Amino acid sequence: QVQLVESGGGLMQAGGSLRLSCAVSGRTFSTAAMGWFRQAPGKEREFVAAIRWSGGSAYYADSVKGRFTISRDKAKNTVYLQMNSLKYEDTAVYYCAQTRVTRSLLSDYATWPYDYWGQGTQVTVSSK
Amino acid sequence: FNCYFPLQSYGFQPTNGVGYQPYRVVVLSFELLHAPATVCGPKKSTNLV
Amino acid sequence: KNIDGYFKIYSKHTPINLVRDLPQGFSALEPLVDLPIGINITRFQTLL
Repeated sequence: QVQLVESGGGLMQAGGSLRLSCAVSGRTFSTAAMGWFRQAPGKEREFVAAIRWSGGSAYYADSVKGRFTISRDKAKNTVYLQMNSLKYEDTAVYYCAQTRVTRSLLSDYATWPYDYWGQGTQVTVSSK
Repeated sequence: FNCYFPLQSYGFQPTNGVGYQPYRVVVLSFELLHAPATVCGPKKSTNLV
Repeated sequence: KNIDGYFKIYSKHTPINLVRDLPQGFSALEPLVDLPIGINITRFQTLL
């Protein structure tokens, strides 16, 4: 059992920056990898970024690559999403997620069902 | 790319095929060294003639 | 020597009267202790 709490969402102008946090509580020794997903109103959920808990290696979807940085603090039990150069497409509800599952291929974490989800935090990108 | 984690989890669900179900394995290796044999069977000893 | 991971010690003590080098002669070393350490050893040091 773990519970996930997102924070740091809100309004920002296109070309600007935002920092999402997600705090893990419960059986945290069981975290293998963490992910961020997003879902705009009326379109399906979409993988954003994943991080392996040990080694801190990151996988990103093509739409965010070079704009977004996933990172973790093992000590503080928290995953971060540094969103820079915000765009139209970024507007959505963002969910963090945890899996207890070790996958060899980091890319697996794009498609692999996660174990627990946050309630979500809203991001909204203003029109110039 | 071309940089993978060397380990991978087993998918152990109760509904898995017997082939994919978990099996506990203990391997016993017997061996003789430059010492008297200290692991013996229950075989009872007898008087010497 | 370390064989199959198990440390084997062989030792012999002989009375000598020499201050220079190893004496020239023959003496066999009797095994003292076989330890099943399972420890890989590639380096050693002396303690005096």
